[PDB]
Amino acid sequence: AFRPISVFREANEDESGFTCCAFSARERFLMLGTCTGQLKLYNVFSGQEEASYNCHNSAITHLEPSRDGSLLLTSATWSQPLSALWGMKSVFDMKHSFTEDHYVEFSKHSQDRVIGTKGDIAHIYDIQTGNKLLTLFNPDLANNYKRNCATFNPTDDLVLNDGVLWDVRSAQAIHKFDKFNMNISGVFHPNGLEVIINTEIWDLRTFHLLHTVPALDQCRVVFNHTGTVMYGAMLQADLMEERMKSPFGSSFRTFNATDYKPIATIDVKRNIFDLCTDTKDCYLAVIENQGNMDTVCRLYEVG
Amino acid sequence: PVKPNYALKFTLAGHTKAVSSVKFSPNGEWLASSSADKLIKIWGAYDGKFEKTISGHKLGISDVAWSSDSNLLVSASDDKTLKIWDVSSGKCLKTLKGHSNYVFCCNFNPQSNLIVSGSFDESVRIWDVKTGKCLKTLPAHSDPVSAVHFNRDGSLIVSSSYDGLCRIWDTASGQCLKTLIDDDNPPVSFVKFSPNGKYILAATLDNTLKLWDYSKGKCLKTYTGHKNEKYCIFANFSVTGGKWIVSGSEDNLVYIWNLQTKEIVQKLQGHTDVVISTACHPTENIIASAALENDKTIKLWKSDC
Repeated sequence: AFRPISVFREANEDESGFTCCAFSARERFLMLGTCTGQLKLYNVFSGQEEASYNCHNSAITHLEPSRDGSLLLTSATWSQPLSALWGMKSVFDMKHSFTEDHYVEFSKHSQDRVIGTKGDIAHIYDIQTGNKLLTLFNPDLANNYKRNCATFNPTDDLVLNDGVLWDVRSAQAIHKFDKFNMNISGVFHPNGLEVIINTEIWDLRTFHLLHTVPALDQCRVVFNHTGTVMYGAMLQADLMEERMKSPFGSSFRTFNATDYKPIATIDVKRNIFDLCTDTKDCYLAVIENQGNMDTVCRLYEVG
Repeated sequence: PVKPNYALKFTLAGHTKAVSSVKFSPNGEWLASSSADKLIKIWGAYDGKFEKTISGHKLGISDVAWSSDSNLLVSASDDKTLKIWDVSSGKCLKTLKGHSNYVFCCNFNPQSNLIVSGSFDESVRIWDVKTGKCLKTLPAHSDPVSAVHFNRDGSLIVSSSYDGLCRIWDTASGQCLKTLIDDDNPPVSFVKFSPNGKYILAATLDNTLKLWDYSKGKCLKTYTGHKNEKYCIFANFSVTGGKWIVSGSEDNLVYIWNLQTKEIVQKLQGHTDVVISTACHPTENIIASAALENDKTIKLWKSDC
């Protein structure tokens, strides 16, 4: 179901330091973050490094390009600014910085905003001015998820933060989901009608429990661009004074996005740093550790 | 040109994680070590014999320091505190709370009535040893603080930061009295006053050590050849015999330079991971080195000059 197509390691480096990836708008090219805070563009088929930019003073943890190719979000590890927004048209340069947000995402329908996470707190920013439009936090409703990531829903009208559903327009909390794990705060399903919070699938129409999916415990997920398949990989799991470990284990799984039934389990026999698919879902790129950190990017054909 | 002949005498095993800092007691009798394993250990400086373990920090310790009379220790921990310890009893006398993130570096003043600390939180704090209270919080830097040190008479503090600056502080007033920056501003990963108080020795994460006339803001000496781009490696003046500069290195060697001529005079091999800490014995030509998570040992070396 996943045929190896290409593999490459980081050019000009004793130990290869790829940490995360996303395809760029320009097609045979993948953007990769590295453990030295650099952003690199690579031809996924030849393995040729095409460009390199210094973005942060610590390792890149996560990145996200805008759908129109003009903008890029990055997040680092410990150095401030923890996240940044980069202009990609013409000269690659920093447009805005989010100095304390460990994680950021674009809004989804209209990509005119950024949502940042700082611990339990969500910040919503305007892309053009960089101004903080909203802070969302309520200490009575907080779940204190250790890996909380705030996120917009598909139509940008709702936010999930620390397991609390927020109405953006009114800046009001409309529902707190109970805490059933220590780490994962949950995401919106692309259909806009349910949320996936660790092993719990909650209906947004009623807040009833639609599904128990035990294989999603401690998982980050991403969907194909039609919203019909979901990829899931399990966080590795435990003080920033340690050597660099891969965020994920050695396997990912695909699920039917409508009923959460398993499709495939893929054990690559190496710890996983990141994975992504292209807008057409022809290709899957996975950052995999050889074996100490020494990563390669492996490109697979999506069958 | 005379060269030292440091040779390995003992390997001290016992910590179960990276060893962050080794320090000889001022009276020359003891070596104290701190570790990511949350423990402080005391060893015999001349025989390397384990003496005792001191415990209480809840997370890793990155630094430890002796009081002038060799009776007290202070330690700086990722648990956001420092602790003052009575060494002979092993008991925690005070826990210094106030930093909002990991405490990376600490030192007593020579008078032993003050402790200076530096933190990931970008501040330098001065604490009352006897009350355990923070006397001053200095907004020292705009990035994490990697080292702090009193000068010989305690009137000055020097601090170094990832912001690329070394800064000198008036102990009494807390006023910054000097900002040292040269041709670039790579992170300053280590700094300390020279024994005579006239100079500072500063490490930057560009594989470089620099001896500074901080009064005149002039760099007098530059030492290179080692590897140092990532870790905050402690360096030293060796003054018991020849006048050397000593530092660990990310290629797992101890480097020793001629202070005046800047040439490498010895490289000590043996460790199996970054040599992140070195210390020079107060009266004999003895060096302690300590290495990170894939080594976990301290080593004692002795030279005829």
